[PDB]
Amino acid sequence: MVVTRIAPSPTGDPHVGTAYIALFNYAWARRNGGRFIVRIEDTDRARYVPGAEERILAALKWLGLSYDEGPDVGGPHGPYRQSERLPLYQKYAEELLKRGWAYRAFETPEELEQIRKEKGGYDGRARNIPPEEAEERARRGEPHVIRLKVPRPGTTEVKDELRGVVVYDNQEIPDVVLLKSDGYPTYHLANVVDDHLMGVTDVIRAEEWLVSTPIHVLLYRAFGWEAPRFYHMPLLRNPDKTKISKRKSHTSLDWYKAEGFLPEALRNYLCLMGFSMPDGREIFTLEEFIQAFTWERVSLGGPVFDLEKLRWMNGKYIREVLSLEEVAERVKPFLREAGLSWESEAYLRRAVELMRPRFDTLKEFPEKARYLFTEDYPVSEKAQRKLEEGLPLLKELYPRLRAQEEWTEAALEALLRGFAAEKGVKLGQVAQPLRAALTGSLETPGLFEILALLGKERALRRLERALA
RNA sequence: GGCCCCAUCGUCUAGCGGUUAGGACGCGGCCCUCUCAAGGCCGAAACGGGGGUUCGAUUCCCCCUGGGGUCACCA
Ligand SMILES: Nc1ncnc2c1ncn2[C@@H]1O[C@H](COP(=O)(O)OP(=O)(O)OP(=O)(O)O)[C@@H](O)[C@H]1O
Ligand SMILES: N[C@H](CO)CCC(=O)O
Ligand SMILES: [Mg+2]
Repeated sequence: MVVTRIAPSPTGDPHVGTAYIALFNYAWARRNGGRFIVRIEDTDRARYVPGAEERILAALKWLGLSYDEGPDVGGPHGPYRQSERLPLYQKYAEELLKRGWAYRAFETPEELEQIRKEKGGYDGRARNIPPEEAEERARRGEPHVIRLKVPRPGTTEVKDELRGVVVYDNQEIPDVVLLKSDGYPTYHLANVVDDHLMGVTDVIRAEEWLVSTPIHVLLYRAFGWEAPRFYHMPLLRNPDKTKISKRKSHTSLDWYKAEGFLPEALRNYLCLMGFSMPDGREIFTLEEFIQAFTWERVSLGGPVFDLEKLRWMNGKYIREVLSLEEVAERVKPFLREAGLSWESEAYLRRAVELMRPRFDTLKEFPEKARYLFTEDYPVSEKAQRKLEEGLPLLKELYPRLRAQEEWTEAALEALLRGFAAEKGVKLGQVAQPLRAALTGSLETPGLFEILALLGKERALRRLERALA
C-alpha cells in the first residue's frame, strides 16, 4: 500500500508551509487507500520551542486533516517523536561505521569553520584516521560526530516523480554529519531510518529538500534498503517570489485562525497552490480534492500566496458553502473577543443573516455590525452630517412611527414609502438619515430589515437619542 | 559564486502542434438598488529573447535571459 508522512520540526508557530505539504500527503495516501503518518522531528535542542509540537498537531486537525499514526493517535511503529528514538539512530550510525559507509570525525566547530573558510566545506580529512584509532578515541570519550562516507569519485542518480531524473556528481555531495556529538542524529540520518522503519513509500515534501535527496539515496544504498518515490512540491512564495517567510508574509496558521479565516477556505485555497480541478472549479470540498487528485495536474512554478484571494475565498465560503447556522456559531468567539454579547440565538442568527454578504472574515463581523450588539458604537462624521441634515424630516416621521403597531419589514417599507411620497421627497432622503440614526454608519444592510431587527421599542429608543 | 529546479495576464492557473490562448482574484464600467455589499453582465490585462524540429509552435529540443532553491554538529 501507499504510506506518506508529514514530519514537522517543533521550532516555531504552526507554519502554512506545513499545512500545504501535509494536505498533499493526506490526499495521496487517501486517494490510494494508504496511510498518512505524522512524525515529530525534534532532533535539534537548540531550536526546540516547547509547546510547538501540540500546536502543529492541533493546527493540522483544525484544517481538517486526520492522520492514521502519530504522537497522539498511536501506531505500530512508534514512538512518533524522534527525541524518543535516539538509541535507534545510534545503532544505525554504528552499523554504517562497520559497513565502511561512515567515519568518526573529531574536529571542533571552530576548526570546521576554519576548514570551511580555506577550502569551503569539509574536506573529509578524518577519513585518514586509522579506524582502530578512531574507535579508541571514541572509547576514551573524546567528543566526535559520525559522517557519511560518500563514495568518491562517483555519480548519484535521484529520481523525482514530477521532474524526472537528476544525476549528481558525488563531488557535489558532502560527507554530511549523521550523528552529532551530543548523540542526536541530524535530519539526514533520522529521516531515512524512520521513513524506512515506518514503511513510507512516498515522500512528498517541499522543493527546498530536493538537493538533499542524493544524500538520502546514498543512505538507502548504504543500508541496503529500497528507496521510496520522491515528489518535491514547489515552495509557497512571498509577493517578491522568495520562499514564503515570516517577515514578508503571514506564515503562522494561528494568525489565520485568529484573523477569522475559515479552516475549510484556507484548506481550499492551499489546494489551488499547484493543483487545479479538471473542470476549472475553484470551490470544492476536501473530500472532492482527494478524489480528483493526480500528479498530472500539479504545476511546478513557485506560487505566490495571495492574501486578497484567500479573503475572497473566505467570503465565498461564508456566503455559499456554510449554512447560516454554522456561520452564526463560528462568529461567537469573535463576538466574545470583542466584548459583545447577543440577546438570543434567534437574534444572532438574524444579525448574521443580514450581514452575511458584507464580511469576508469572522473578525470583520463584530467590527462592521457593532451597532447591532451594543449602544457603544462609532458614529462616522459622514453619518453625523447626514443625520443633522435630516433631523427635521426625522422629527416629522418619529410620531408616525411610534404609532405603527405592526412592526414588520413590509409594513415599515409601506409607511416610509408613503411618508417620502407625501413629503414629496425620494425614499433615500429619509432612509439615509434614519440609517445614520440607527447604526451610526451609512454602510449597512437594508433599512427595513435593520429597522425591524431591533423591534419597535429598541428602534425608537435609539431614534429618540438621535433627535435629542 | 558552484550545483540544481522553474518560466502563460499584476497574482493563482487551463492548455499536452493548429484555440478568437479559456477561467478565477484584483482592477475599470454597466445593471440592480434606500446606503454599502452581494449578485449579474461587459471590458482592459499574458505566452521573456534567439535558434531549430516541423506543413504548423504557447505546446517538442538547444542556448541565452530571468526568477527561485540549496551549499549548518538547523531542519
Ligand atoms: N516556506 C515553505 N513553503 C512551502 N513548504 C514549506 C515551507 N517551509 C516548510 N515547508 C514544508 O512543509 C513541511 C514543514 O516542516 P517544518 O514544520 O519543520 O517547517 P520548516 O519551515 O521547514 O521548519 P525548519 O526551520 O525547522 O526547517 C516540510 O515537509 C517542508 O518541506
Ligand atoms: N523535518 C523536515 C521538515 O522540516 C522533514 C522534511 C522531509 O524530509 O519531508
Ligand atoms: Mg485576452
